[PDB]
Parts: sequence; C-alpha cells; structure tokens
Amino acid sequence: MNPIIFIIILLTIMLGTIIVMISSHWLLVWIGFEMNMLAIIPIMMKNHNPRATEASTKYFLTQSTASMLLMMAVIINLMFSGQWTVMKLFNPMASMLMTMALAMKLGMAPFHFWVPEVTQGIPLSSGLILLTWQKLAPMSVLYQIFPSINLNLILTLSVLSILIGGWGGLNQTQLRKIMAYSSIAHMGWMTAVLPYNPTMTLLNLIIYIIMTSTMFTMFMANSTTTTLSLSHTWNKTPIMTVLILATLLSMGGLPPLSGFMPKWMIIQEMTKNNSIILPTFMAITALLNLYFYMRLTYSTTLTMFPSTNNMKMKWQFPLMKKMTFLPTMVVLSTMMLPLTPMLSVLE
Amino acid sequence: WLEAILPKTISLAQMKASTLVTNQKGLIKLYFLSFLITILISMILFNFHE
Amino acid sequence: DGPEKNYERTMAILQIEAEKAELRLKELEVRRLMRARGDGPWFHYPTIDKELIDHSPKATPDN
Amino acid sequence: MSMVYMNIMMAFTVSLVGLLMYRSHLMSSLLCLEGMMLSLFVMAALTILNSHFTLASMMPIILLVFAACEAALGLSLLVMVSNTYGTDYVQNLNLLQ
Amino acid sequence: MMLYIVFILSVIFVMGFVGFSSKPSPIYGGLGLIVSGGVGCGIVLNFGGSFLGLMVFLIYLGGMMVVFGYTTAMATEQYPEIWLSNKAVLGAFVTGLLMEFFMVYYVLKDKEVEVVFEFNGLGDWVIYDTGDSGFFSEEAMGIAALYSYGTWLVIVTGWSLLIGVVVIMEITRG
Amino acid sequence: ERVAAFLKNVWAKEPVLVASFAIAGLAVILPTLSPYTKYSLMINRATPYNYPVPLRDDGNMPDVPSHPQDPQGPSLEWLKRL
Amino acid sequence: PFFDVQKRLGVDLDRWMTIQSAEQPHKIPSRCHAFEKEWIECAHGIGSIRAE
Amino acid sequence: ATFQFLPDEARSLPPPKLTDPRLAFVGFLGYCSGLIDNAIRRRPVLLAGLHR
Amino acid sequence: LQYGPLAYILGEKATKKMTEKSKLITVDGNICSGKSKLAKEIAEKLGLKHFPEAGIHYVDSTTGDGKPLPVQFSGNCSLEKFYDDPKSNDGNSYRLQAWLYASRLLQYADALEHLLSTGQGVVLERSIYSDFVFLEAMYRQGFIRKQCVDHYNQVKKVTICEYLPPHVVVYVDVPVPEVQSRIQKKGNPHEMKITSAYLQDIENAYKGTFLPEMSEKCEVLQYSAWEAQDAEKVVEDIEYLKYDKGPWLDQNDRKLHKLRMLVQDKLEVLNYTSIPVFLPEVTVGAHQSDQVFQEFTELPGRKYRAGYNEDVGDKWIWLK
Amino acid sequence: KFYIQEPPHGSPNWLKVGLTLGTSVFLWIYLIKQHNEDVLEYKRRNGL
Ligand SMILES: CCCCCCCCCCCCCCCCCC(=O)OC[C@H](COP(=O)(O)OCCN)OC(=O)CCCCCCCCCCCCCCCCC
Ligand SMILES: CCCCCCCCCCCCO[C@@H]1O[C@H](CO)[C@@H](O[C@H]2O[C@H](CO)[C@@H](O)[C@H](O)[C@H]2O)[C@H](O)[C@H]1O
Ligand SMILES: CCCCCCCCCCCCO[C@@H]1O[C@H](CO)[C@@H](O[C@H]2O[C@H](CO)[C@@H](O)[C@H](O)[C@H]2O)[C@H](O)[C@H]1O
Ligand SMILES: CCCCCCCCCCCCO[C@@H]1O[C@H](CO)[C@@H](O[C@H]2O[C@H](CO)[C@@H](O)[C@H](O)[C@H]2O)[C@H](O)[C@H]1O
Ligand SMILES: CCCCCCCCCCCCO[C@@H]1O[C@H](CO)[C@@H](O[C@H]2O[C@H](CO)[C@@H](O)[C@H](O)[C@H]2O)[C@H](O)[C@H]1O
Ligand SMILES: CCCCCCCCCCCCO[C@@H]1O[C@H](CO)[C@@H](O[C@H]2O[C@H](CO)[C@@H](O)[C@H](O)[C@H]2O)[C@H](O)[C@H]1O
Ligand SMILES: Nc1nc2c(ncn2[C@@H]2O[C@H](COP(=O)(O)OP(=O)(O)OP(=O)(O)O)[C@@H](O)[C@H]2O)c(=O)[nH]1
Ligand SMILES: [Mg+2]
Repeated sequence: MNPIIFIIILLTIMLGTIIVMISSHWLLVWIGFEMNMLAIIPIMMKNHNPRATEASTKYFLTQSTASMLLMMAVIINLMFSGQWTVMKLFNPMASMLMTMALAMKLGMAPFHFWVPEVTQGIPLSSGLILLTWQKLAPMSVLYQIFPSINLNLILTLSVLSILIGGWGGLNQTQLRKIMAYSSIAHMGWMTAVLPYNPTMTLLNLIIYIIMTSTMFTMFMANSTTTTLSLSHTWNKTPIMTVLILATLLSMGGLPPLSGFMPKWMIIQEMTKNNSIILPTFMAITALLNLYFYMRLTYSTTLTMFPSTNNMKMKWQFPLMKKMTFLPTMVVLSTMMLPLTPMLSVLE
Repeated sequence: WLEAILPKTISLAQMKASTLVTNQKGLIKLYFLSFLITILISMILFNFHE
Repeated sequence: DGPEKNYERTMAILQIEAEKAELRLKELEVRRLMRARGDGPWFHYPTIDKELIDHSPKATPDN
Repeated sequence: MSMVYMNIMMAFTVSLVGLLMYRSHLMSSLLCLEGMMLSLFVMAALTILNSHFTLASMMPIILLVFAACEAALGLSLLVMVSNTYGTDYVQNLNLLQ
Repeated sequence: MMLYIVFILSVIFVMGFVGFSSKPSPIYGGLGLIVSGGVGCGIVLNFGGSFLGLMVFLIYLGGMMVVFGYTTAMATEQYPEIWLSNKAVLGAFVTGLLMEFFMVYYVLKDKEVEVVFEFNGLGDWVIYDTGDSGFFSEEAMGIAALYSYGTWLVIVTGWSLLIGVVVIMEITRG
Repeated sequence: ERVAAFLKNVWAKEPVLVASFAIAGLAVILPTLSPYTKYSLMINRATPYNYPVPLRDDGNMPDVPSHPQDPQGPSLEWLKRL
Repeated sequence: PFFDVQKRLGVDLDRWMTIQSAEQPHKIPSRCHAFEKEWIECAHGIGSIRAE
Repeated sequence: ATFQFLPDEARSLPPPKLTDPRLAFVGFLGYCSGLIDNAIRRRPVLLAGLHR
Repeated sequence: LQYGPLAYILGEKATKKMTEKSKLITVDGNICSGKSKLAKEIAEKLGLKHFPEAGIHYVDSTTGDGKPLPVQFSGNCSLEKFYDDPKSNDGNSYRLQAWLYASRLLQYADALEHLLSTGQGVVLERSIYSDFVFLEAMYRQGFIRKQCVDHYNQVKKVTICEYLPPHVVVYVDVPVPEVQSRIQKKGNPHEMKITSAYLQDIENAYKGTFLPEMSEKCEVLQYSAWEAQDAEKVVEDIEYLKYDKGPWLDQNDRKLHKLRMLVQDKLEVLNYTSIPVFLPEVTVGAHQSDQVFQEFTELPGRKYRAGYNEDVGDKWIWLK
Repeated sequence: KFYIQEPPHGSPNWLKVGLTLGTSVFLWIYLIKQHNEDVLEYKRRNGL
C-alpha cells in the first residue's frame, strides 16, 4: 500500500467509528458501520495470501450479515414509533435483532467463531485494530440502547462469552488466537455490567484497549506470532520479557495491577444490585484466562527456553520498530490501581 | 468427594471442555448454521424476542 | 505519642469514617429511588427534543 | 399489521435462512445477502411512503447506494477467492481452523 | 381482484425469494432475484413511489444485478446445473412454497391470519391516505431535499463511494 | 511565463483534458461572479407551491394587505420586467 | 449520541430527519404529525422512565 | 453541559493543589515511562535523554 | 530523514535514483575458480560497489568497530574444522552452513539497500540464490543429516521469497581436476583435504539446479578459466545485455519502497533465520546461551545502542 | 571514529531537543498560569 493511501484508509476507519458515536439518527449509525467495514477490509488483505483472503471473506460475511440485521431492527423500530432517533427501541423484536446484530459485530459468543480465525489470518497490526478500535462503535450503541435490551439475553451472551473465551484459550499456541479468545472473554465482562452501570462498561473497555494494545505492540516489536517464537525474547530483549510478564498478570486481573480495577469495579456494581451468584461465577471462570496467561509467562519470562545458534547474529542489531506509545501504554497497563477513583471522569 | 475436586479432576474437565470449544472445522457453512440454531432457540425456548 | 493525641486522633478518624458510611448508605437509597421513579437527575434517559417540531402552517389544515 | 408486511417480513426471513444455510457457491450467499437488502428497501419504502414522511424519502436510496457498494466489495473478495482455488466454493476457505 | 394487487405482488415476491434462497445454481438464483426485484418495484410503485420504484430497475436490476451476473459468468458458473436436480434445493423450494401457500390460503379466507404476529387481510388499500391534491410529488420533494437538508448525508455518502473505488483497487491488485 | 509554456504543452498534447478542467473551473467560479445569480433564489422563492394561509387581523399589521390587489405585500413587478 | 458534538457545536448533522414532525419541504405534513407532536411535547424533558 | 470536559460551573470548586499526592503519583508514572523508554531502546536508563 | 513512509512521500523514490547502470551482479563458480578476481575487475570497470564473499565474520564487519569478534560469538562455526572433521559430532558442518546462509542473507540485504538507496549497482560473490550448492554437496557426502537439509529449506523458503534475484549471473566454469589442481597450488593445509567427489557435487548443483533456474529469470553469462581472464570482454558482454526477463521489470516505486523498508531493518531480515525448529546442530541450550550473551554485552561499545557508549567516546548522552 | 558506520544517533538532533525543551517549558507555563486563574476565579465565586 502507498503510504498516503494507507493513512486515508485508516482515517476512513476512524471516521466510520466517529460517525457512529456522534449520530443521533439510526441511518447515520448504519452508514458509520458500513463505512468502517469498507475501509477495514484492505488492511486485512494487505499481505495478499490465501489466509488473508479467507479472513477478509469470513469477516465480510459476518459483518455484512450483522449490518443487515441492524437495518432490519431500525426499520421495525420505524414502523412502531415513526422516528429514527438513536436511543431505546420501541419494539421488543427490534431490540433482540439489534442486540444480536451488535453481539455479532463484537464477536461475543455464540457468534464468536470468526474472531479467532480472522485475527489469526491477518497481520499483527491489523489484529490490533480489529480487537481494539473496532469494539468502540458497537459498544457505543449498546451504551445508548441498553434500557430496552432484554436482561436475560444480554447476561446469557455475557456468561457464554466468559466461558467460551476462557475455555478456548487453553488449547492455543498461536499468539493471535490467544488474544482473540482473551477478547471474547473480556467482552463478556463489559456487557454483564452494562444493564447495571454503563460507566463500568466504559471503564472495562478503556482498560482492555490499553492492555490489548500493549500486548500487540510488544508482539510486533519482536515479530512474534507463536508461543515458541516469543520464548526466544529472553535471549534478545530481556526487558521485553519483564514488560510482557507484568502486562499478562494485569490482564489476569491480579492485584495490585491495573487489570484488577475493571473486574473489581464490576463486582461492586452487581453486588449493589443484589447479584451475587453471577459475579462469583464470572470471577471464578476468569481463572481460566489467568491460567493461559500464566503459561505464557512461564515460557517467556520465568524460564529460559532453548535458543538457536543464529540468534547470536541478532545480538548485533538494534530494535528499529516504532513501538509507538509502548512506554506509556505499559505503565498504564500495570500501575493505575492507585488512581482507580478517576473512573468518575467517565460518568 | 476426592474424585470430584482433585486437581487432576478439575484440570481434566477444563482440558476436555477446551477441546470441545476449539476443535472446529473452520467451515463458514457450519458456523453460520450454528447462528441459525442460536436465533431459533432464542425465540422458541427463551422468548428473548419478548 | 501521648495518649490524648492518639485518643483524639482516633475520634477524628471515626468521625470521617462514620460520616462516609452514612453517605454511602444514602447514595444506595437515593439511587434506588431515582431509578425506580425517574424523578431525579440520575437515570435520566433522553426523550425527543420538542424544539425539533415545526409549528408553522402546513400545506394542509388538519394537523 | 397490513397484509404486505406479512410477506415482506417473510421474504427477509427466507433470505436470512438462505444466507445462514450455506451450500457451496459463495456467490449463492452473496445473492441471499442482496435479497435481504431488497426486502429491507421495499419494507422501508412502504413504511415511509404510507406515512407521508417526506424527508425520509431519500433513505431507501441511501440504503441502496451503500448496500451496492457493499455488494461490490463482496464480489471483489469472491473473485480473489476464485483466483486462488479456481472456484468460489466455501469449503476451500478452511485454512484458518 | 385488482384491489389486492399489492398483496398479490407480495405473494410473488416471497416465491421469488424461495426461488433463490433455496440456492440453485447462481445463474438461476440470480434470475430469481431479478424477478423479485421487478416485483419489488411493482409493490413500491403502487404505494406512490414512482421514483423509488424506478431506482430498483435502474440501480438494483440494471446496475448491481448486472454486475452479479457478469461476475457469475467469469468466476462462478458458465453452465448451470439442471434446475431442481438437487434434493436439498427442491426440498427447500417445496418447503417454502407450501409454507407460503398456507399463509395465503388462511389470510384470504379469514381476511386476517396469525403467523407468529397478527396480520390483517382486509386489503392494503384500507390504510391509504384519503385526501391529496398538492401540485407536486411529495416523494420527489423529499428526495430533492437531499441537496438542501442532507449536506451531511451527501458528504459521507460521497466519501464512501470514493473509498469504494480506492479499496476495490487495493483488494484486486494482489 | 513558466505557466504559459505549461498551458501550451497540455493544449497540444491533451486538449480534451484541458477543455474538461477549464469547463469545470468555470462551473465553480462563474456563479460567484454572475450578477444574475441572485434572481435564481428570488424566482424560486416567489413560486407558491402551498396555500398562503391568511393571518388573523389584530389591527396592528399595517404591512399585511387585506386583499390580494391591495398595495401591501411582496411584489413581482421585478419578475415581469425581468 | 454517545458524543453530542452536534449540540455542543450547534451544527445539525442528522437531527433534521429524526422525526416526522420536523420541518419538511414545502410544509408537507406527515399523516401522524399531530399525534407525534403531542407525544413529543408530553414526554419532553422528563425522561423515558417517567414518559413510559 | 453536553460533551464538555469541564463545564463552567466546575470553576466554583477549589483547584487541585500542584502538590497533590495523586498528581505526584502521576508524575512518578511519567518518570517510569521515561525509564522504560530508555530500556526498550537499550539506552543508559538513568542518564539518556534528560530532555525526553 | 531516516528512510520511511514520510521520506517516501517527500520524493525519496527508487526510480528517481536508479539508472541503466543500477544492476545487481553476482559471480558464481566452484572453489578456487578465480571468481574473486573476476568480480573485483567487473566492479572496477563498471563503477559498481564490490562485496567480498560473505564469510563467518561478515556481520562483525558491518557492526560496532568493524573488526571480527571472538569465535564464541559466531557459534564456534569453523570452516577449517569442516575440512578436518566434516562429520564431527558437534554438528559443526550444518551449523556453519546455517550461519553462512544467514550471513549471505544479511549481505544480500546490505547490497539491495545500497542499490535502492544510491542507485549504484553492486557485485557479489555467490549469494543466497547459490548457497544451496554447498548444502547439497555436504548432504551427498554424508556430512549432514537429512533433517538438516529440511531445516535449511524451511528457512530458505520464508526468506528468499522477499528479495529480487540478481540482474546478471556470471558463472565461471572451471573443471574439477583443474580446481583440484589449483587448490593444491594455493597451499592451504586444511583446504587441501577436500575431495573431488565433494567438488563434483558442488559443480553438479550449479549445472543441474542453479544455472537452469536462474536462466528463467536472470541474464546468465558463462565462461571458462581462460575466457574469464578477459575482464574487458566480460564487461563488454554485460553492457550489451537486453534485460527482458525476471521480476525486476515488474517493480515500481511502490513495490521498491516496501522492499527498501525490509532490507533496511536487519532484525526483520533475519527474523526467520532462527525459527524455533529444535535441531541438535543449531540448537543452543539456555545456560550457554545466557552466559555467551552476557559476555557479548561486555564487549567494547556493545552494552548500549550505538551512539550511547561512553567507553568508546560517545558524547552528549544526556541529550541523545 | 570508533564505529565502522555513523550511528543514527551519533549527534543529538538539535531541533528535536529544542522542540522537547520548548514543549516542556510551554506546558509548565500554561499549567501554572491555568492554576493561578483557577485560584482567582475560585475566590471570586466564593467571595474570599
Ligand atoms: C506503584 C503502583 C503500581 C503497583 C503495581 C506494580 C507495578 C510494577 C510493574 C511495572 C511494570 C513492569 C516494569 C518493570 C520494569 C522491569 C525493568 C527491570 O527491572 O530490569 C529488567 C531487566 C533488565 O534487562 P536489560 O536491561 O535488557 O539488560 C540487563 C543488563 N543490565 O531484565 C532482565 O534482566 C530479565 C530478568 C529475568 C526476568 C526476571 C523476572 C522476574 C522479575 C520480574 C519483576 C517485575 C514483575 C512485575 C509484576 C509486579 C511486581 C509487584
Ligand atoms: C432472525 C429472525 C428475523 C425475523 C424478523 C421477522 C419480522 C418481525 C416483525 C416484528 C414486528 C411485530 O412485533 C410485534 O408486533 C405486535 C403488534 O403490536 C406487538 O404487540 C404484542 O406484544 C405486546 C405485548 O405487550 C403488545 O403490543 C400486545 O400484547 C401484543 O399484541 C409485539 O410486542 C411486537 O413484538
Ligand atoms: C475452584 C476454582 C479452581 C479454578 C482453577 C483454574 C483453572 C485452571 C485450568 C487448567 C486446565 C488445563 O490444565 C491442563 O490439565 C492437563 C491434565 O490432564 C495437563 O495435561 C497433562 O496431563 C494429562 C493427563 O492428566 C496428559 O494426558 C497430558 O499429556 C499432560 O500434558 C495440562 O498440562 C494442563 O495444562
Ligand atoms: C479547475 C477546478 C475545476 C474542478 C476540477 C475537478 C477536480 C478533478 C481532480 C483531478 C486531478 C487529476 O490530476 C492529474 O494527476 C496526474 C497524475 O498522473 C497529472 O499528470 C501527471 O501524471 C501522468 C501519468 O499518467 C503523466 O503522464 C503526466 O505527464 C503528469 O503530468 C496531471 O497533471 C493532473 O491533472
Ligand atoms: C473537493 C470539494 C469540492 C467542492 C467544490 C464546491 C464549489 C462551490 C462553488 C460555488 C458555491 C456557491 O455558489 C454561489 O456563490 C455565490 C457567492 O456569493 C453565492 O452568492 C450569490 O448568490 C446569492 C443568492 O442571493 C446572492 O445574494 C449573492 O449576491 C451572490 O453573490 C451564490 O448564491 C452561490 O450559488
Ligand atoms: C470525509 C469528509 C468529512 C468532512 C466533514 C465536514 C463537516 C460538514 C458539516 C455539514 C453540516 C453543516 O451544518 C449544517 O449545514 C446545513 C446546510 O448548510 C444547514 O441546513 C440548512 O438547510 C436546510 C434548509 O432548511 C435545513 O437543513 C436547515 O433548515 C438549514 O439550516 C444546517 O443548519 C447546518 O447545521
Ligand atoms: N561449507 C561451505 N564452505 C564455503 C561456502 N562458501 C565458501 N566456502 C568455502 O570458502 C573457501 C574459499 O572460498 P572460495 O571463494 O570458493 O575459494 P577462493 O580461492 O578463496 O576464491 P576464488 O579462487 O577466487 O574463486 C572454500 O573452501 C569454500 O569451500 C559455503 O557456503 N559453505
Ligand atoms: Mg574467493
């Protein structure tokens, strides 16, 4: 890709998301999703191989199907209220379709099958956009229509995502599939608290984006896409193993790291609503995620895996990738718990 | 009680569940067919459309 | 530290903590009523703005 | 509701089921995707026309334009898939399992 | 009766959808969609949507569906399999028609049917607007308003179409 | 001078594109310079598509005619002489 | 909107099409103009919980 | 207000002190980011790029 | 500016600097074939940059102070040990070959980076396109295991596909007995232990595989030992080539920008030369890897990124 | 010249150093000026 075209396509991705977040009209929300999808396909295809073509095709079909269901919900809403305003919907059938459409876009279980495959089939930089920026638009709609959302449906989607995301990650050695199942589990926490306190959805979303961006950036810095490739980092960039260790433990929700804060604040909100079984089940199930984060820390940081002779050649050359914002992101990924009350800025 | 809550028994369960979740054919046809089953039982068994 | 300084320092700590506990309990009660009745600034979900309505004479009279 | 809404809603469902029950040709699924859009256009036009909601008259056109541009992207991916395996069968798109 | 033309068209509309949704060869699936598109225009015409109806012919049928058929000739099929020669297509085709017929038979007899949801059967003519004598097409006034009210709609639509050109060239370069 | 010899080259080699750019340039510039552009808005305004609903006379409307042929109200004398 | 840029900048990007009782070309009214107008005015500023 | 970071009414409240303990912690986090920047690029961690 | 998209957007495009003399030329042949001499003459006559054959210490020559590093930092690969004990149990044979391929891969990137950045052509002595002949010869003599060949092809498959082939391939065909006679004349004690069978396998690999393949996409010029001495005639032939084959004709500023973005990043160049394929010859265990790396960081001007080493006289560190 | 090749950071990028110090200076001036105006407006609104 021409560097100027790449920038223009990236801005179109951003503009599609922004349109969704500033629109008060359902048609413009739908247009935002269409624009966003149109511009995201070229960055998935940018390395021109059969796996990239398969990923883009599977992505296109899933997102296109969801956008059709979103439009169907919009028209049903128009039939029963005679208006297009982006807010609660005025028909239960429209609410179910819109909720399922957005769950499909987010990749929540049991509409989750595309996320591991699409992420595996596209470059790390494209996966970073897919699993972070692309969550903003569907979540911003869910933030506005949640009063009309069926509580049983949304909590069922949340519980299944935490279970599927946790179990799916245990069997993975590919770093992009691990991140994909991590994403599915984390969307579950975001939507579980949505009916009770949407502010905690935003808090979990922002913190998730920061840690996920950190992990993808560190994977890109070393061009690692597999567990065994990542296990060579100790014999090249020892510092990077420590950063990876801390970030993974944060993503595991261990105190006193930043990734504890969203799980902690979400448990608080549901208990205030006399919801005890659900937070307890979710916290225990999230130990599945902690297990396969810990496995990565074992092979990356806490043990020294075997190396290769040709690695000595790498010792002589500096790390020249941009690694943009990594020092900032990694510090926020790990050391923000003392500043937790700052979550009220999102209110 | 021992067989129920051993480290070996809990670990095997999750390992078995993980293979159920992850052992997929990778076919567009099967994933979308599961979407159809999901939407039907959402309305027929759980009345999520109400 | 002398026993009077610790003793009266404890009272200052207790006053702050006791006041915070009372405010925490009120907030749970205030939130419960606002959400159930929608008569407060919280849980104020938007409704369509009436300044968007056109009040001029229309092409036909019955409206 | 009116009679027509029964059949128009049914047509959307039929094409949705058709889309979710893949066969072999990827083209056949793109047709079901475009059938869903057709019924959406007809359903929206009928609602907008019947209610005399004048400014919404442009909405079905905007839907048609974006959907067709969206269908163009789908056809581009189909030809790239077909250039790789010689057919557009969806059972070839299983490398990422 | 002619008073039920819209309902009759909507019945054919559904059969066309069963035609290509059972997914025969995409050559015939495309034909089923062309017929549905033409019938879809007919429905829209009878609700006063002259301009919107003709856009279906011009854009949906004369534009998008031509490219669909064009691409099918290149990348999908050149010869078609005998229509209904597959058990699955015929089963789906027969399944849809019978479901459609049972819906139509009961609504006509009762002037109302309950397929999941409640539907009337008196006729579509009953919901129509009664008084009209403006000296213009209201449907045309709304679409023309795109250029005076929808500055925002034009910009984003215009941008997306330009991006479509850029993107498709990137996708197909290889 | 540098631009003058540039135009001569395009005129000799790509006259079709030179005409296109010139015609399109005139389309974007001339409406701002034409003195008749203001009458386009006036004529469009003067065309009465919908009924002119009369006002209720409160006695404080000296500028509102009581009858169509009265001397108050917008005039189209400018349009007749146009 | 999630980010109410329109209100904050005082620019109308899409609010003009949101409801059928808004200003229309040539003052053409919708069939349910008076009904939508009445419901909007009743429900204005009290919130959807109260309005329902 | 709508889509305003600090509405005008917020100016009645006392400003945070420049010696706020939370602000010092934020400053400390910034210092840590500076060191990690040096480390990932194999610069002398403490001395390198004081301007940065 | 450091080269990147911003520099590219501002005009730094390969076609604006590449002329008709911007050619990559590689000289190939058997051992002791006088290719080093012919390569040196072509560069001088044509005004191209000459690249000596990439040996064990080629990477040492491009980093730090340019001087060769001790052997532990090269993995104890020894060309001398290869002749004396080609079947040694320490896996020296394949470890050397895997190391040598990586050195050539680095040199080819250095060559391409030079050509794309300045427009001046380069002359190489063998390359990653012809390195396999030694691998095939080693395998056919039983010096390396079959699994070693599989590892070599795995690495080659995911590296060579990124780079364009030479514009010109110059092959100097010296018959094996003549080479076997010249090796003895050269008076190298270890090299004199080579066998004709090994030399014959090297020759077979060029003619069987290399030359036919490169002909499909390169201009291939062949010479004998006598015809090779006439450098002017060889340079005359090169200047009269047509250039109508190979992928170089499909290149444009866009594609060469992506190629220049790769070859300038040496860690990205070597990314796959150390894939985690645990093969005994090239696998190093953690304790040895750990302490050798620690020793490397202690070498002069190696602890920190170049420009931040006070022990070698770098200044203004507190502003760099 | 110890290095066989000129390092990218052999000499400091003086412009970038000037920008870095300039931005830090500007931000500190803006913050203190902002803080002072917050204090004065805080006291005017509460009549201190
Ligand atoms: C304050 C409120 C917030 C509280 C939450 C806790 C915040 C702390 C987490 C901050 C984020 C992680 C950043 C940690 C900085 C690590 C830098 C460091 O200590 O040195 C790394 C070390 C240096 O390696 P290198 O520079 O490449 O070469 C050495 C030659 N002199 O690299 C090595 O030599 C590798 C050594 C082998 C790996 C050992 C792994 C065990 C030690 C890990 C310690 C960090 C664990 C972080 C978890 C939190 C701890 C409470
Ligand atoms: C993925 C499958 C997609 C298939 C989409 C099929 C189209 C669906 C059309 C839905 C439109 C009709 O939707 C349905 O209409 C009736 C008519 O008032 C509503 O009314 C019904 O439910 C509520 C319940 O209190 C009341 O209005 C009333 O008791 C009852 O008649 C339903 O609440 C509404 O859900
Ligand atoms: C009270 C809540 C407790 C929450 C606990 C947190 C969940 C942790 C999930 C771990 C599940 C997977 O853990 C996995 O278990 C199996 C045990 O069969 C191990 O597998 C090992 O044992 C099995 C047989 O026992 C062998 O066939 C296998 O070759 C061997 O590798 C895996 O090495 C381990 O990774
Ligand atoms: C006057 C305003 C009226 C509104 C006009 C509407 C805007 C239309 C924008 C079209 C922009 C096209 O811009 C056009 O780009 C090409 C780039 O190849 C330039 O042309 C250049 O590239 C071509 C390559 O094909 C070369 O053969 C040519 O020698 C070189 O000059 C033209 O000098 C420029 O006219
Ligand atoms: C890549 C994006 C390209 C976008 C290109 C946009 C080109 C736009 C060019 C012309 C736009 C405005 O075109 C024209 O400009 C003049 C400028 O006063 C306006 O003004 C003119 O008409 C009005 C109407 O009463 C008069 O009052 C005024 O005296 C007269 O000057 C016109 O009403 C407008 O029709
Ligand atoms: C990819 C490119 C992205 C670039 C984004 C640039 C943003 C463009 C902003 C367009 C909207 C500008 O702001 C909006 O313009 C239109 C026309 O001027 C105005 O609309 C005007 O025309 C009709 C006439 O009645 C009505 O909509 C309204 O009565 C009137 O105000 C709006 O009052 C104004 O709020
Ligand atoms: N095992 C192995 N040896 C190699 C490789 N490249 C060179 N060598 C050895 O390096 C030694 C010298 O290389 P040559 O250039 O071919 O011989 P030379 O006499 O020095 O050079 P010329 O006579 O000019 O051709 C030879 O013994 C080669 O076998 C290689 O890729 N693998
Ligand atoms: Mg030699």
